Amino acid sequence: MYTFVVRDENSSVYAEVSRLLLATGQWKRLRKDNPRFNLMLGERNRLPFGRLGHEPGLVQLVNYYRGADKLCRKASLVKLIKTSPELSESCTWFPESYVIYPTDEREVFLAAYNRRREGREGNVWIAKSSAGAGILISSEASELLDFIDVHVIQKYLEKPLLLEPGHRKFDIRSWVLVDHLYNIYLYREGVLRTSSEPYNSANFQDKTCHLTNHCIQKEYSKNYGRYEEGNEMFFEEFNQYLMDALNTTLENSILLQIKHIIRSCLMCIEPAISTKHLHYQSFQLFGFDFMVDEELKVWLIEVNGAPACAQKLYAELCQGIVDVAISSVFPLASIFIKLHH
Amino acid sequence: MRECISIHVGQAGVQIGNACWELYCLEHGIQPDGQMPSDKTIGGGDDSFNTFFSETGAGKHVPRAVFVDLEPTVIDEVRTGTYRQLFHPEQLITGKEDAANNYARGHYTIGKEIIDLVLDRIRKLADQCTGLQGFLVFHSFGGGTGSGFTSLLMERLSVDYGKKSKLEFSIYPAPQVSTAVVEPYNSILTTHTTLEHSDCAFMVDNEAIYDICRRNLDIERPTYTNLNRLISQIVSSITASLRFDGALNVDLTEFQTNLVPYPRIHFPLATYAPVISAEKAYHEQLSVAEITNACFEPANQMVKCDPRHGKYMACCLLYRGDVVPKDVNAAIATIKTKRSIQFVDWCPTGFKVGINYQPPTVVPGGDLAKVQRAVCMLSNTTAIAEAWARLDHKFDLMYAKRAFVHWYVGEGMEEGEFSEAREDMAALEKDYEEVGV
Amino acid sequence: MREIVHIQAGQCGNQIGAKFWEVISDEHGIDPTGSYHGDSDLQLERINVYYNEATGNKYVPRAILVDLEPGTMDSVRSGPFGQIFRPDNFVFGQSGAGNNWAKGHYTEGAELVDSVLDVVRKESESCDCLQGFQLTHSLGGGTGSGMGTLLISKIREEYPDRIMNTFSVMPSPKVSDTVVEPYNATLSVHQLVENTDETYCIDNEALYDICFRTLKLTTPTYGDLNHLVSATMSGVTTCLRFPGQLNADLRKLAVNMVPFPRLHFFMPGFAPLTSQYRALTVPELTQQMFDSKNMMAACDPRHGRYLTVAAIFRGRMSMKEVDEQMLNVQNKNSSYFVEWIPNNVKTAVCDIPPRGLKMSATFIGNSTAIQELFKRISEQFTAMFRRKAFLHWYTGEGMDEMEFTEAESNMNDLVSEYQQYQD
Amino acid sequence: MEVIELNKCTSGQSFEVILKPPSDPSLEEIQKKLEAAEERRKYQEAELLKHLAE
Ligand SMILES: Nc1nc2c(ncn2[C@@H]2O[C@H](COP(=O)(O)OP(=O)(O)OP(=O)(O)O)[C@@H](O)[C@H]2O)c(=O)[nH]1
Ligand SMILES: Nc1ncnc2c1ncn2[C@@H]1O[C@H](COP(=O)(O)OP(=O)(O)CP(=O)(O)O)[C@@H](O)[C@H]1O
Ligand SMILES: Nc1nc2c(ncn2[C@@H]2O[C@H](COP(=O)(O)OP(=O)(O)O)[C@@H](O)[C@H]2O)c(=O)[nH]1
Ligand SMILES: [Ca+2]
Ligand SMILES: [Ca+2]
Ligand SMILES: [Ca+2]
Ligand SMILES: [Mg+2]
Ligand SMILES: [Mg+2]
Ligand SMILES: [Mg+2]
Repeated sequence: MYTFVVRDENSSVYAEVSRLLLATGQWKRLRKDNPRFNLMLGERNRLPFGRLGHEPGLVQLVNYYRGADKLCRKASLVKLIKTSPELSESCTWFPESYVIYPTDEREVFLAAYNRRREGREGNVWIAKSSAGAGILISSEASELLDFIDVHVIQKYLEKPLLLEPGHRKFDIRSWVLVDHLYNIYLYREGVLRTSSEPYNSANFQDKTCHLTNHCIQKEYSKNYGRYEEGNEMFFEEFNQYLMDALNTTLENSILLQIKHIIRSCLMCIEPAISTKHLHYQSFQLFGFDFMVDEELKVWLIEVNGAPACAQKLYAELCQGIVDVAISSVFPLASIFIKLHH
Repeated sequence: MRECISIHVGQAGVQIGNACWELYCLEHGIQPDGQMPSDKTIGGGDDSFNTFFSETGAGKHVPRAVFVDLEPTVIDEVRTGTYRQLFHPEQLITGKEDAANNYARGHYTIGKEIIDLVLDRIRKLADQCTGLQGFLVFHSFGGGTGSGFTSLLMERLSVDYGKKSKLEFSIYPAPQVSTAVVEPYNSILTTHTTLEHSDCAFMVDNEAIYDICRRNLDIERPTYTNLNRLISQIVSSITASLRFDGALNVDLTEFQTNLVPYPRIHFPLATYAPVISAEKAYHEQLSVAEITNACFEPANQMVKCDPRHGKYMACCLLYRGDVVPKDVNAAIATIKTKRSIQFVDWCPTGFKVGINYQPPTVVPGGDLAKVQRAVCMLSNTTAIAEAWARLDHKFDLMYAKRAFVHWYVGEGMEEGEFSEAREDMAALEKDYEEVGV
Repeated sequence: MREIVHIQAGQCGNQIGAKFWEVISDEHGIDPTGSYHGDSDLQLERINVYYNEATGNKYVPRAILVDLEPGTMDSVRSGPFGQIFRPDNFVFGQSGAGNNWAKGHYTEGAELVDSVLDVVRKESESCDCLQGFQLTHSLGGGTGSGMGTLLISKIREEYPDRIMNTFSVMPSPKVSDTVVEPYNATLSVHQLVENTDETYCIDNEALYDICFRTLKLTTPTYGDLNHLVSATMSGVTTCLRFPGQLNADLRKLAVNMVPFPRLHFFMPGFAPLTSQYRALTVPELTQQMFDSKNMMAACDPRHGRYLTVAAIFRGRMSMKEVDEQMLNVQNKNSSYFVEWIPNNVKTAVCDIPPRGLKMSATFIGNSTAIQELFKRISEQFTAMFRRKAFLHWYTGEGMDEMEFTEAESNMNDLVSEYQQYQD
Repeated sequence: MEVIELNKCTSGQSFEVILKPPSDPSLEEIQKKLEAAEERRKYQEAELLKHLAE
């Protein structure tokens, strides 16, 4: 029988994974501080990677990639994209971003700002960080810097794709699972976290229509759950909309770019986080968030290292985590799209 | 020329030292009776090999080494082994009863009674030296003598030889071969009192050597003989610069200068390649690029850890065999584009390279196959702090319940030395994190 | 040359001690006359730990036979290996102890203890470096229990820096000679708590159940019980008698097995136990070795937690498979091993197997479940002491009821100390 | 990639490659601690003998 430990009680994804492992009759849960475990569902912060893989006779597997924070942090992601030749400063699927401290890029951020200002081009930027629930969307550069006083300022996409009816904004969440062999598996099921308020490009102060966060829409939005249950549209409905409205499919217009973006980000950090020849193995579930503009071009917003799933999809995905990431290492007695590379 | 004195303390140190001196003789052409045909200066000289070997009028080359163990069974094997003729009785020091895996027993109780004798036997060897550099101290972390008596010896050496350098070869405890539950105690206790007296220490984790033996030599259940023959290869590659003509790491002071910019952070990581089994007739000889690339695989390190999640302060490459600088630079260039190698900002991103044309010598009948070229990388990376974390965690688990503490207090050690030693390790882990993250 | 001085006291102590010397003498190739006739140098490499080398190349056990009655020791001197013991090392009286701790400890025993110490001193003086002592005795009688613990106290006074190790047979109403055994056992256990570093708790109840349930012996005799003790004593002392790395001496064994000074009472185990030509696999040795039915203390290991464990495998077997099975046991049942003592299970392997077996395994466990043994004795003590029953046998020898009350409290404290580490 | 300080000899050579530039207790004090430990041992032994004398 296999053994595992749970060190993150707030994880709804792995709370379900733990519930599934026990139901198999072949896995046993130990105390959180018992070192003789086959599998660790580790804590979010300061996971002791240095103590893994030193137990004779135990193949040890952890549910986090040491070093994957570079991709799953606002400032880290921007630095990684600008400085990595594989992604390059000429990257076409990541909004123009700059790291601003309250090194620093204050002067380079203002240089590009002025260029847009003189060119009469739209000059709307968004300031955010990894310490949010708090964001500020302003068209004047002076307002952005004063608010910060680590943060990142990136170009706010002024021309998003708007779902009709509603004339509303949305973002696409994709769940990606990387196993110990560094196979990249894209969950076939995504979710569009849509705004129930019509997109108002005039006043960016009313964030109920500009921020597609599920929490913001459930508290600050007057039309929560009006068009779809929980402001969550799944791929079946979204694909049918693209066919009826835009005369295209989700696969061709959006999904190709998403799969391309997932490969580029994950392949970029593979040499730094791969556990191929390491004394312990790793897998991890990621939450990629994308924006789609009116030209049907996909933009990467951020990557989540400890994402939560949609209520309707917890069963399928969590079962998929056991089959692909856990049973592959500890066999007992496809819902994923394998992104080859 | 400046002499170097080797001191071997406890079972681990003695058996490892015996393996090293066996290899030294094979490398320098010294026969078991101490005779060296190639040495034309009979009964003296200031050649490079003289830093480790003295000479008698009869032409015998005697290791500048002292063996110390509180129990005679291990040192008695040296008195009757293949190289018994190399050493004279004054070099082998044994007691009646050991430290029973008790740091306090080796340091205080038994150490106080034999320290003056050991220093006397060391003083004799020093009197033969015209310009003593310092000492190389071999010992284990987990044994009562290797940990307890070594720290007392290191303290006294700083007193009697204030200006001399001292390097360590220390065996990190591994449960797969360990023989005591309290080895985390002894490891942290000896590291606390030895930290300020050691200029450079090369930690070898028995776990790493054990798995390298099982995986690369096909040994199902490696023994100390298997482990020590491999360890002596590593040690030989590290000391080769002191025993042969060259310009890199030519004296003990240079080890600290090239590998230890911060004094407390003086534990360089050792990586060795290639380790090939002798039980196969032919094996495709590895190139300079392949063995150099292997120096960045955790599976080849003397301590399992991930240098990718740390920072380098220095990095030396010690080649032995058919290697020319051109191939080294080409291999390094390729490795930089593929590997995650981050240095501290205040340090230059570079590699100090040493090449000895004589390929590695293998013990006839041993497990290691002869190779055309080998390399040992000495890199000072913060990633080695992972070994401190593992050790400190096990320490915390037992000491929270005061488990086994009475054995140490019963030998005259105060319970406060436990927390005092643990607090020093806490500052050590904090130093590594500040430097590397 | 790390010599051990052996002492056997009383009827039970001498009968089991004699069997122990018969067994290990065979393992080391020593015949009844002290002559060596073995085919392996391993038999002699550590022979000096238990044997003195006399003139003519004879090997004389470093053993002292003590008793307040001459009966049992006469049987030893007339036994199979009776001639191998040093005649001067037979120290005995004539009065006996009447299964009375007070007689062994305060009256009859005190009169004879000095002559025993004279022999102990003679043996110790000719030791290059004395490790310590091992005592075989029962706790339910008078001589082994009362005078045995008296000897231990005086040996400690004269050799305070040496290790004291005992094989102590615990009484059981199922294999009982008199009703006062709980009194004698309770008075002795406190002596052991203070004045020994290691004590193998051999429970006559466990020995009986094993002979009856497992070995299929309908009417077990003391001889049958002593067969198990001999095999267990040979197993737990293998690391002392043959070359090896783990627990090679008494002090290193204590350092590995005793995290707290008073909790030094071990549960021994042995495998196999066949009621016989079938070959035993390494997985089978490991599972049987850890099975409670193979324990000698009549305590359920699953009722407590293992503080430390020593395992010894004997015979030509797969050392790789041994590590695998040992790791398998700990990894599958990790909850029964305290998590605050990392890697508390140590394993040793010896090539020489016991007589009549291709391979075997001996188990030495420091489990908090041993409190069940002391609770059992404590309950039987109180059932009588609450009515002061049978106390006159003891007050007649000078003892006061307060000494019983204190022995009772000391026993309950020991039980409470085990209970605090079991949570 | 700069190669500096190349030293060549019959038995080998050494050099340095820069890929990128940067961005005790006295003998008396030891004796006292050893004697202090021995005194605590003597004290603990005397207490044992006192206990055994009672
Ligand atoms: N690599 C290697 N490790 C060894 C060897 N001998 C012992 N060890 C390790 O050393 C530790 C035990 O310390 P020892 O050196 O054997 O004990 P000691 O130094 O003699 O001190 P004492 O307690 O007095 O016996 C264990 O972790 C062993 O795994 C050896 O020959 N080679
Ligand atoms: N550059 C940009 N252009 C247009 N809209 C943007 C944008 N950056 C953020 N948004 C909007 O703001 C919302 C919140 O952004 P962000 O993902 O940075 O916050 P967050 O990390 O707190 C939510 P999550 O962790 O689920 O991704 C996004 O869903 C998106 O709708
Ligand atoms: N296992 C075993 N137990 C014994 C033997 N003889 C006596 N006992 C036990 O020891 C106790 C009696 O003590 P005994 O040794 O006869 O008293 P003593 O001679 O005064 O020390 C009782 O609990 C008996 O069950 C024996 O040969 N083997
Ligand atoms: Ca010469
Ligand atoms: Ca110094
Ligand atoms: Ca009388
Ligand atoms: Mg986020
Ligand atoms: Mg030793
Ligand atoms: Mg009787």
